[PDB]
Amino acid sequence: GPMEQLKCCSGILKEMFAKKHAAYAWPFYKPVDVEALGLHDYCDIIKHPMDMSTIKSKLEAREYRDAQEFGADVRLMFSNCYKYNPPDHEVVAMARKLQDVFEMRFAK
Repeated sequence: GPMEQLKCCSGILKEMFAKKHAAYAWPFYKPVDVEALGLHDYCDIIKHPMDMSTIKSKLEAREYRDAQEFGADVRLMFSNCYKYNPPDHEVVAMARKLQDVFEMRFAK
């Protein structure tokens, strides 16, 4: 049931945090720091920031009622990256790789 689906979601996120994917997942681990150099315009562009640690905290607080809700936040995280950065940016390529990891798990 929903309990089982959410346990699967936790396992997917755990894999996304794993050393195996760390070379391309690390930009997504923590909230974007809008005080860091270069990011002063982030909140002009991104209305709903999202990151893996926030998703983890929401799973722990049981905020997601089902897998679709969890997946929406994962996709929001990637979409923010695709919206904020130029398409040839290195972080966009890293997002695409981590999104592939996610989508193949989430589908199955």
